[PDB]
Amino acid sequence: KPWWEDEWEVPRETLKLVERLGAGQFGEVWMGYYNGHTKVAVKSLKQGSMSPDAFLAEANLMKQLQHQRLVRLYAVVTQEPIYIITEYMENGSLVDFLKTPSGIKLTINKLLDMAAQIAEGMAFIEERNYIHRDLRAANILVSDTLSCKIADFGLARLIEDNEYTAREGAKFPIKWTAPEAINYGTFTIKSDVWSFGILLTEIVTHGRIPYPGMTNPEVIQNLERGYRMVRPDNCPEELYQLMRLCWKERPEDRPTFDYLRSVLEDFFTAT
Ligand SMILES: Cc1cccc(Cl)c1Nc1nc2ccc(N3CCN[C@@H](C)C3)cc2n2cncc12
Repeated sequence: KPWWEDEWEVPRETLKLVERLGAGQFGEVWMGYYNGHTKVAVKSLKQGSMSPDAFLAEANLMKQLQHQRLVRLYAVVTQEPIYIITEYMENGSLVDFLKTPSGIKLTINKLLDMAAQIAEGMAFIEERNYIHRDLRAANILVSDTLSCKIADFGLARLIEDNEYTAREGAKFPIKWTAPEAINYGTFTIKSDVWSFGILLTEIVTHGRIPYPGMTNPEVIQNLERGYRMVRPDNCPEELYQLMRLCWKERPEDRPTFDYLRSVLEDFFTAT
């Protein structure tokens, strides 16, 4: 739909950037205000750094996937510099939150709580025929009420025919990404279920890196033997067995996101 007609397009005067949160090869991420009053987060694309079309394909995807457990597109400014304006998450990224004095003191109870909200997010992604493909603590954001939401939809995709096969010179974080996706580039909701498994190790160890003290060739080599990640320090056995289902060998055997959600919900009231 054209920019002079798109419900999401906002004139650039409505926006005021107050505090750079991040900078990288492709642009900055700011905290600012929409029409004076509403905290928003603003992503600006660095001109020249990659295609406006590719940068905006992210917003368009978020036009289709709206949910309370997913970070909400708030508006776009489709003239240069292009802006993606989304809903603002106060406690920032999960990987970072878990490390702060506030996060340090959270009981295992609340960690299960949190792990359940992230699965609810995914159950809706799964249900609408989308995949995430980049599911990891660094991509869960946390709200001023200590609730969580799936963020970053740069790699997310719609999937009528069950699979998305990626480019072939194409690399993904080895520790978070399922065997089949690393080996064939074939992704399914079941490869996200795998990363969810890794993500639960981040939640429980307060953000520490998966597979403590192993390189990536050690990690691939170990998985091929039939090994899985060594039990995290202070990891309830239920949690660990739950991660094991996420780490099953065949995609089809790995559990649904609705099943994970509910399992995590039982783990939580039990505490
Ligand atoms: C701007 C944008 C574009 C595309 C997709 C999303 Cl989910 C978002 N929203 C956010 N993107 C962020 C990207 C990075 C960071 N951080 C930079 C690295 N370190 C911490 C402080 C968070 C925070 C974001 N955010 C917060 N509240 C909302 C957001």
